[PDB]
Amino acid sequence: RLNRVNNTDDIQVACTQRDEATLPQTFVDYAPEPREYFLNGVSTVLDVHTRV
Amino acid sequence: LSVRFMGINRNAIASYLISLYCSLAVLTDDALAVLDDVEVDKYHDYPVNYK
Repeated sequence: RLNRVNNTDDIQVACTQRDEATLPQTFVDYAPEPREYFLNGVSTVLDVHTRV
Repeated sequence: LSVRFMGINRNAIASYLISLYCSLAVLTDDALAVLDDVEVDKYHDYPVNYK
């Protein structure tokens, strides 16, 4: 299962000055329905003669 | 006296609570006396006679 962050542009940070300014609030959100990876198989049946 | 951390607000300012608890008791009445109506602004005029 490949989880991912889906609000990259909404993660707010602020550059501070020498003052008492208010700070932004933020959180990191994840994709609600991530893609799940499932193994596929390459398979075959080999026949060998017992006499050989 | 006690000092306790209260938290940090959204302005990045931390708050501290300082408290001091005290009282006073006079066990017997005769242990305390008070003199009232004391005037502090009067100066005496002394006679002078210089050489």
